[PDB]
Amino acid sequence: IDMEKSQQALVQKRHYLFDVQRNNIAMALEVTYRERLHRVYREVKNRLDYHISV
Amino acid sequence: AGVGKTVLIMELINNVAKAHGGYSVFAGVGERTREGNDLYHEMIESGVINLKDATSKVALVYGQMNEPPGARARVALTGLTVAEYFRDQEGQDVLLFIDNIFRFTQAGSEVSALLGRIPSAVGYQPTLATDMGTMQERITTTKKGSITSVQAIYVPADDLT
Amino acid sequence: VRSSAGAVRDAGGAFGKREQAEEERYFRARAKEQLAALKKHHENEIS
Amino acid sequence: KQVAGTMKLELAQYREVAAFALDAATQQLLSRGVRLTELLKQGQYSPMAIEEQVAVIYAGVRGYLDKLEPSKITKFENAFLSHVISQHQALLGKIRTDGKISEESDAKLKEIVTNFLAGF
Amino acid sequence: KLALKTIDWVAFGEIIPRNQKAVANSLKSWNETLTSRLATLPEKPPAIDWAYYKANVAKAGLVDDFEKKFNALKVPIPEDKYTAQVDAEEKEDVKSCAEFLTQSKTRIQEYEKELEKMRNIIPFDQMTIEDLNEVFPETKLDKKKYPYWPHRPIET
Amino acid sequence: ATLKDITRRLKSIKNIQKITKSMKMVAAAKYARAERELKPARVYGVGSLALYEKADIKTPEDKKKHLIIGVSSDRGLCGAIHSSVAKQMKSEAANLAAAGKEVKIIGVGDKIRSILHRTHSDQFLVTFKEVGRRPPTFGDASVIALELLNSGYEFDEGSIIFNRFRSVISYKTEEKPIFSLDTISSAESMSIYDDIDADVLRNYQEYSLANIIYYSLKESTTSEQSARMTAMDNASKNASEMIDKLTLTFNRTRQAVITKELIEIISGAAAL
Ligand SMILES: Nc1ncnc2c1ncn2[C@@H]1O[C@H](COP(=O)(O)OP(=O)(O)O)[C@@H](O)[C@H]1O
Ligand SMILES: [Mg+2]
Repeated sequence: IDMEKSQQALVQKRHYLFDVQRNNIAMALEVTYRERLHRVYREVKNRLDYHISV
Repeated sequence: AGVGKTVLIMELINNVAKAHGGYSVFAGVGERTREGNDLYHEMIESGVINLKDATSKVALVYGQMNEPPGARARVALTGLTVAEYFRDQEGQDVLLFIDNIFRFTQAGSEVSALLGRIPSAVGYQPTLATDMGTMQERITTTKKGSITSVQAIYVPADDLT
Repeated sequence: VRSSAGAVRDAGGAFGKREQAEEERYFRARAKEQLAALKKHHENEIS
Repeated sequence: KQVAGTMKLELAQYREVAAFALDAATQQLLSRGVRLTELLKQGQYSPMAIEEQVAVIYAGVRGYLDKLEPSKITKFENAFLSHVISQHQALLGKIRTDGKISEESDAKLKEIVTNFLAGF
Repeated sequence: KLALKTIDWVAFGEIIPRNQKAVANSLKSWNETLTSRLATLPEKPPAIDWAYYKANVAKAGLVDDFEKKFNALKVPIPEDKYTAQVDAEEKEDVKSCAEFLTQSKTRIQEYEKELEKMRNIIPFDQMTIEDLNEVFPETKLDKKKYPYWPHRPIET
Repeated sequence: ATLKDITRRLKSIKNIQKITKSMKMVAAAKYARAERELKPARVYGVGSLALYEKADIKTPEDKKKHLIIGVSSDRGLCGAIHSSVAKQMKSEAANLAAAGKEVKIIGVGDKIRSILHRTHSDQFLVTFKEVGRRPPTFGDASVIALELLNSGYEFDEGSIIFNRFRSVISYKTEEKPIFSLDTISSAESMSIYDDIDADVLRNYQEYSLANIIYYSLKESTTSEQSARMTAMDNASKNASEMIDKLTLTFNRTRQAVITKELIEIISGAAAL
């Protein structure tokens, strides 16, 4: 009885794997966004620096 | 260096000097000025040096390692003179702590080559033994007084030879 | 040129550290045993 | 001052019995010494704030890492910081401002380390 | 923007079958790398001082045009197509709550039924061979293989 | 290095050489004594083995329980004695467990235990230490056999690995089978032997177990002392070569230091 009751009480919370996946994919999207913004900034700064330094 | 010379001599000042009726002299010869300030404040806290009354029991002479060799080679003689006076005229027991007495020799060695003397042994002045003797021979317990002299002696590179 | 007693640990090479450890482990063990015996004697002499 | 003192004693004891490599007590002493040693390593041009050093050294010296393998310690170290630096900024700010591991700060640190160790 | 739900890990380690730990550990590691990257990446892109950059360039017009094109043009963002794992959650709603939950509850019910049936029986001091025959069919000396006395094998 | 580094190293190596020479002499004396004692024990143990090679006994092929005993010692500095013994012990254990057996291990001497405490750490039925301090006797073999029989691991087969002492310079690692009465009774050859119930035979098996343990102990101690003598001789020779090289280096460094100080003095004198 105890084995079965604890098994049920435990498998109740199997949702953490999906919650992980959720926040992990959110993190992936955020890092992509950050890289996009930094890449555009770096390119514009590179061209400006080229002009200024020449 | 770093074995406990200064800590041991400070411990001796804490013990013998604190409970010693007679006077006391401390000659810092070519040692860190940080340590001189620390000792000044530690004595002020303990009470051997009293800045208010005239009950001080310690006389300090300092010629630290920022001084040119001429001053390091003679601050030992200055402290020794103060101790000698307290030994004779006062006719009483004295303690005399010196830290270190190797800086007297070393400071003597930093000017010898410029005074025209050929160096001896491991680049020491030819008059090492005589110069050290003419000083260490005034730190003595004559029949008129009594100097207990504690000396810290740096040993360059742990080399006792 | 001669040799003197207590020179293996004066060099401080590899034999010096090896000897130091061989000594320290043994006396740590013996200290543990003696401390256990001391506790036992304490308890047995409380009464 | 609180933490590095115990770390200093532990490394001092470890260095005596290090030249070789039995009983539980000295085996655990060597284990703790090695854990602390791999804790003290560091990279280049990445100095750590004093509170972060305190957190790492506390985790290492309170016998928590004694379960982990030593070759993995560095991992933990890095990971641990990247966790504490985001979720528990408040605790690090507390340690910095008050400048001591108070009893409540110690209890927190304890629960954070216990949780993180298992989850890793 | 960011307010990630907290995760317990000792709990996360309680719900992965042995056949699946090989992906659970990889998910843990890949979350770790993503977290480290996010911490490494700044809260904001650093500001710009367009005035100075335009004030040290002969063709101020060209850099002004760069600035204006920067002002007009933004950047794109990814979506949730890769997040199709949405569907997975619904499937779980069947096992842990419809199939596994219901079957487990039925097994539980059977287990209690057995429990009280076993707990409620007369003291042995009055019981009879028949009583053990019903309650415990394991004591029934099968006559389908051992007819003649003692039914229980002589070699035992 | 500098002159003081070389001086300290040279002194340390000289002390090490002295110690290794003394240890060679001690080991040689103990070896002479152990060989002298080994002769009678050699004949005694060979006689005790007599039966099993006179009435050939083939171990049963339907049993899984085996025992491995490995005789060595606590002392180190004996070269490849403990190493060879433990190597062959793990070879045999692997072969048995691959053929499908339930092997245990008894280690007479720490060094075997240590060599085998990483792998085979759970098969230790029991291990004995305090070996090698004094020459082994029949008391030691009786104690080992008694603590083997008492520890109720009724084995179905046995092997003992020791370093048979060939010559002062050479030794061999042996494996001597040890049988249980379950095998002696169930042997056609044993049908001939008269007045052979299963109780006198059991006492005989216990005594033969003690006998083989004693034989292995004597052979092992003889070979161990010989190996320690050889190892100390080689260590002293290596220390002598190192001392020669370091003395040459020390002379070079001493002369160089004299010349350096003298040139400093000369330069100072001429630079006034
Ligand atoms: N009694 C002592 N107990 C513990 N540590 C000491 C003691 N004396 C000296 N030390 C150590 O030595 C250092 C101070 O050495 P010090 O005596 O000032 O140098 P030196 O003797 O070369 O002048 C301290 O940092 C301390 O760690
Ligand atoms: Mg000092």
